[PDB]
Amino acid sequence: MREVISIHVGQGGIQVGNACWELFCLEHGIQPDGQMPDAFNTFFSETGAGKHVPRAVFLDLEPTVIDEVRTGTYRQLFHPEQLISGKEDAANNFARGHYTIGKEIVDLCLDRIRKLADNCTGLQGFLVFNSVGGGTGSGLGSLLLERLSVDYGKKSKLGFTIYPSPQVSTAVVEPYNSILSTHSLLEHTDVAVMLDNEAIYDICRRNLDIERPTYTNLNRLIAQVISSLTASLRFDGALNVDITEFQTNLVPYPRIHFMLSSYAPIISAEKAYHEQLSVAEITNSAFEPANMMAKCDPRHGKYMACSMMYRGDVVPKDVNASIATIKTKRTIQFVDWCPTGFKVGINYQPPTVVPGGDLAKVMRAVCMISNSTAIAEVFSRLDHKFDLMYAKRAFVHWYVGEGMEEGEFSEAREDLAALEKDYEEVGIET
Amino acid sequence: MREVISIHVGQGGIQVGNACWELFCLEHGIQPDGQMPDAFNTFFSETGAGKHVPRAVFLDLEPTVIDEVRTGTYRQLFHPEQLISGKEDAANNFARGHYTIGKEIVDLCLDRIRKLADNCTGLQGFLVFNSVGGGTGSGLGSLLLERLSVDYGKKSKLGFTIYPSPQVSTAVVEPYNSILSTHSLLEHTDVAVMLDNEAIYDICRRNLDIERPTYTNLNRLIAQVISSLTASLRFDGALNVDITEFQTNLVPYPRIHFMLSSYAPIISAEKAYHEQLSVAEITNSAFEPANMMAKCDPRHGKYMACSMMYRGDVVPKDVNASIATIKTKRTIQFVDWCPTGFKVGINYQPPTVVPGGDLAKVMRAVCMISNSTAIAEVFSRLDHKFDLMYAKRAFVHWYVGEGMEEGEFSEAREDLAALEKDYEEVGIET
Amino acid sequence: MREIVHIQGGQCGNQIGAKFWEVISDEHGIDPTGTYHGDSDLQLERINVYYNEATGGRYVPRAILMDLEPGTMDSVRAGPFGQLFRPDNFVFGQTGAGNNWAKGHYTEGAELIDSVLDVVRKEAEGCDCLQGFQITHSLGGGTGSGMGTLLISKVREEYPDRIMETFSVVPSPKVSDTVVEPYNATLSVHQLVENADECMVIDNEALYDICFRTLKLTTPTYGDLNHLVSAAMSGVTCCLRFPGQLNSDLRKLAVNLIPFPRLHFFMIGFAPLTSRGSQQYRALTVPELTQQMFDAKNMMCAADPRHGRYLTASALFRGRMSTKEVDEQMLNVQNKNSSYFVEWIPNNIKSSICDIPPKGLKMAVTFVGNSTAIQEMFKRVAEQFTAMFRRKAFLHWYTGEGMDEMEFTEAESNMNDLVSEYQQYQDATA
Amino acid sequence: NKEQIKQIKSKYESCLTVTNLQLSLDSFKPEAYYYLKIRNSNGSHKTTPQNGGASMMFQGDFDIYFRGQKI
Ligand SMILES: Nc1nc2c(ncn2[C@@H]2O[C@H](COP(=O)(O)OP(=O)(O)OP(=O)(O)O)[C@@H](O)[C@H]2O)c(=O)[nH]1
Ligand SMILES: Nc1nc2c(ncn2[C@@H]2O[C@H](COP(=O)(O)OP(=O)(O)OP(=O)(O)O)[C@@H](O)[C@H]2O)c(=O)[nH]1
Ligand SMILES: Nc1nc2c(ncn2[C@@H]2O[C@H](COP(=O)(O)OP(=O)(O)O)[C@@H](O)[C@H]2O)c(=O)[nH]1
Ligand SMILES: [Mg+2]
Ligand SMILES: [Mg+2]
Repeated sequence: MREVISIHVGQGGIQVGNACWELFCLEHGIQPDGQMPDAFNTFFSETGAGKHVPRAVFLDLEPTVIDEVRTGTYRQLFHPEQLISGKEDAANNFARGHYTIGKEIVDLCLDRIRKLADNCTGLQGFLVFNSVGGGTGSGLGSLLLERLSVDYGKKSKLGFTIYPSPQVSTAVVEPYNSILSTHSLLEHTDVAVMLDNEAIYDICRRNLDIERPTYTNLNRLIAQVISSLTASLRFDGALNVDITEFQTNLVPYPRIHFMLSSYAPIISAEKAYHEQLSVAEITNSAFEPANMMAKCDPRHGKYMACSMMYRGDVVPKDVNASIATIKTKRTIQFVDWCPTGFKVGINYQPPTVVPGGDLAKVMRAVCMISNSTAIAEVFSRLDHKFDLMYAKRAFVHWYVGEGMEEGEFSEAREDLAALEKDYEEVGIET
Repeated sequence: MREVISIHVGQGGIQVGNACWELFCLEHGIQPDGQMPDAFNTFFSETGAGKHVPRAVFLDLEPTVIDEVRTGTYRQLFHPEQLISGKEDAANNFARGHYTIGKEIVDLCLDRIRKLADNCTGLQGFLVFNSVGGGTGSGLGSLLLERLSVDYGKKSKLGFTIYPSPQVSTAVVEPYNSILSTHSLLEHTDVAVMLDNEAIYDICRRNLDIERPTYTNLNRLIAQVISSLTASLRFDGALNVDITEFQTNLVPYPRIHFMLSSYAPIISAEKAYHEQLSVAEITNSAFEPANMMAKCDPRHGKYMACSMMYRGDVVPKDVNASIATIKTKRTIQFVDWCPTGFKVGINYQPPTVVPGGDLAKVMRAVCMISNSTAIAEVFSRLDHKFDLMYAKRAFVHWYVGEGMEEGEFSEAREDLAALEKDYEEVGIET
Repeated sequence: MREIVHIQGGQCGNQIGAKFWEVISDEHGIDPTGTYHGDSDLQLERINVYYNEATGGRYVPRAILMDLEPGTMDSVRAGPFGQLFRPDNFVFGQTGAGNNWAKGHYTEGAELIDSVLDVVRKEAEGCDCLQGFQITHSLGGGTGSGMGTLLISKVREEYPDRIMETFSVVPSPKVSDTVVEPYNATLSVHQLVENADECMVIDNEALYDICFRTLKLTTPTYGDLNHLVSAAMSGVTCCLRFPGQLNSDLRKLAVNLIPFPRLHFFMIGFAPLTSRGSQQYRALTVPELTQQMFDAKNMMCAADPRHGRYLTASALFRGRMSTKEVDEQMLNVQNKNSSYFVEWIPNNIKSSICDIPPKGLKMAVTFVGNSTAIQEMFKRVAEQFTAMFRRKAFLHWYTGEGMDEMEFTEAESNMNDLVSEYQQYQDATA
Repeated sequence: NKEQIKQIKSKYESCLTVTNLQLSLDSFKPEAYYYLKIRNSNGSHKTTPQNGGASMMFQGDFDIYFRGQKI
């Protein structure tokens, strides 16, 4: 009687949704056709006899990815008319997907959301995935969040956004729409998790020893993180954690809800079994700055609160004996007004392996969600990138001619300045 | 619950580490694959099911030797990512491996050291092996010792350095980096053992009757000495000795910790069994000046303290009856302020034989570690060699252009002069 | 009633106890499983002296085993009669002292001793009527000679009226196994005189001499020395566990053998001792026992008893024999040797008879004599100490752990004062 | 400045500030410039070069941080 609905918008969102939906189907024993040859209820729904239907909706204005989905092996799984598709792409223009073509599509998506919500009885909250540096992704994510915040109100929404890397970039105009989308979801999303690609590339290179990774390898790690986060809702555990038990433990103030994640262990089968993978060493590896899932240095800032999930055969006393060691270290310092900052969850189900993938099978794993003061650097560098081109009003004509006003750029800049001032104000000791 | 970590840096260090690691695996019954077909815990660690992993790390900037290790029969034994390798060799230049390329590698080695140390609970100390007359060996050994002395503090470190022979030499510039490395480890290492190649060549020629020895024959004898030194930690004995029980017995003063070793018996199977190998004759052979493992004459100086280990079926009364005979002899004289100078250890496990090697199987053996005043001759001759070329500033441009200052050569000379004065000051009677 | 507890420390003390408890168990017919299988009724009447009672009818010694390293107690457990010791009484550290007195008395021994004092207090508070404590330790080691002597002071501070025994092995200059023996011997003798009610010195050199000359066995081992020491230890308290003509507890010996409170250093010896081949030739008679009892070579110390005069003497005869013969022989051994007995105290020999002989022997004698000849051992120990200290050799190891040279000077002065005032009574005349 | 001082004080056991360096040599080359290189195990400072004279005065404050040997 506990449910959650995941929203996938944009090319990156759909490509990570595919990645998480192989993993969930594999973890619950459901074949790609949707047929089994009481834990499924969190992500799926029973049709009365036979197949299961995911509680997910796919959105995009550009039809190529959806058409690829509707012809692959998973054509029989998803309901045919929840893969909403458009005709014309926003083409990396934020104003297009927020004012011009997204408005005519958003009504169908909201109707689908209502039709899925009326089925659930114990709706925990929503999940949303969107790559921020694109037109349709950021614009439609903003519009959907704004509609949901007023249609439903206090229901919790979680956002797994992928911000651009510090120096590596695929587009040339992504700072503009990244800043605008951050403006939009700052006052509209309860949790936002950092996911830039460069850090995960470094993780793959160093640990998985892959020298030529593709997007699928990144999306599989993200899917594993999602599964670790939501395992506690569908498996028995000695110390459970619910989604609604987050803003009471990780969010000191309503404005501050951007945090960065990490995962451990990450290791290949060729050298995994030569070492014992004790809980102490994995919880040490999870706190290593080089294993952050976002390219930010935690040594440059304080910690505010750490929520970290275990799964497997871990015993609570071993967890406490390792939290003490971390509190001992002099290179990790917490904020003054937080004496204890750890929330611990323990689950029994070990992580599942996907055949043909990178990760091996292990009995212990740890996933941490940590809120730290050091996150302000990404905001500062994105702001610096934005200012350089906004000084000469470059690329603005592509946005003014799509219905957006001239002054809309300035207030996003002011909100980022306010956020950066707030992060500095919080981190000073009393 | 007693552990020790061995560090191997440089070509000579790795080639003697290979020699000691066949011997340990053979002595504890572990196959080259790492699988057995409670004494192992000193050198190894249990992985939970099956194989054992050595508590050793291999370092080198030049990849050939490590690549040879990773393809031999012992490819499955060592953990794949503790064989740290560089790309560019230091090329016998000390300044390179201390200032230019060693700094970028030393961080990974220190991370590996931490990851190995957190596993141990009763860490006795560190062992380090390095041939002194090379760039990467001496430079990285100096840098690692300097980092460890501050990261851990009072933990004991033992250095099995191989100084150049009096006249036989392979390089032409090895006095410079030998003097600099002696400067570095004078104030940073608790024990240093002399190991020059010429004395061991003479030992092989006279006793083993080999007229064409190679480096492997030398390294096997060194490995046997190491095994004899560390046997007392992993086998039952009537009179045990620990590593921490050395600076209280062999080191009269903090500056004086260079001592020279000897081993007995050394004999081949073709003529070993014709003689009884009594304890008296082996302990007489161990004190013979021609059987010193370093080319120094003990008849030219006083003794300060002698620590000598037995293993096999030796009885303490026979040991005492032989110490008395040595005290009787007029050709061996101890220093005035030391009435008794012998520390005796007895162990039950006989030395193990390596198949296809030189040494035969015997029931009694003796290994002595003796600190004597005569060691100053090697310092004096190395100093004389250094001065000849430093008078004209030859080969200095190869060091000044690698970041080292001009005055760094002089202070090593001053420290050697201080050490030589100290050795003369200690040896005079009251 | 009037029972005592056993406390041992260090490797030497643990090895002594490992044979002392075997001898006691064999005397009382206790199997290595703790089950009584004796023949005589008297074997169980006074078993509360050394053994406690637990459920299931088995017996457990009230011994406390302490060391700064776990190896020796992990080895004694696997030996015969090793299962009798209660696992709770095993207390050990993870570091060791390395034969350094300062480490085993100031830095490491101070923190650990609380746990062992807890179990010591548990054992003493519970027992019916306390008689006292007996201590076995070696003065040639660091952890033993430090922690044992500090524990002596701690016990004396809490039980000032009980009696305290110490069986102390002092390092002889003939058979020397440690170079730093004089320092921790001299430091320990300083504290031992202030707190121990009785002290009994034992030397390895005298044990080897006895084994080689009287028993005439070819290859002595530590097992034979331990067996002799164990027989001597058991002989002292025999009449406290068995009926006899003249019972004499430890306090009665304390009254009669210590003239002045600072003169309580005895040397002991056991009779009869015969070779295997001559055990049929000899006939056991009181004259034969008493002639071997006062023999100079039979003393457990290298000190020559005809180099001084006895202040007093004691003998503990075992077996059933006539008292008239014992008294007349004691008178005869004192009339024929009037030159070696001090003249201002007449009738200075104490005798006692116990009707229960050792298992396998019909008569036995334990000799405890307070003589002025013991000065020679302290003289040579102080001679070596002052030969080594004048150059401040090995002093930095001790001074690096909070100790200073002033405590060395005070210890030397007090030891020399003891030496002088012990011989003061040798030249005293009436 | 307070955070930099705190990081310095966390890494080092002491500081020596050297000022007013006066060089006197038995012979100067009148045409040569001289500088002082002040070094320990943790780093080195350099003075500005000055022309050779019977006494040279190097101005500057040289903070030398220690972690062990005070040479
Ligand atoms: N982690 C990850 N990021 C992706 C992936 N695909 C695209 N991105 C990121 O998405 C950003 C651009 O947005 P996209 O998702 O590609 O395109 P969009 O969101 O659909 O917006 P449009 O361009 O209007 O179609 C790029 O900067 C990429 O970094 C992916 O498969 N994995
Ligand atoms: N005993 C012994 N000494 C060796 C061995 N190999 C090299 N050496 C000594 O090492 C000295 C030179 O240093 P190397 O170890 O060969 O080279 P390195 O330490 O790696 O330094 P680089 O030249 O920079 O690579 C020579 O003078 C040799 O005497 C060996 O196998 N056994
Ligand atoms: N009788 C006897 N003496 C021993 C034995 N083992 C060691 N010793 C003596 O103890 C001395 C060393 O003491 P040590 O082991 O260092 O004591 P620790 O420092 O407390 O461990 C040596 O001189 C030996 O003569 C043994 O099994 N029996
Ligand atoms: Mg697209
Ligand atoms: Mg090399």
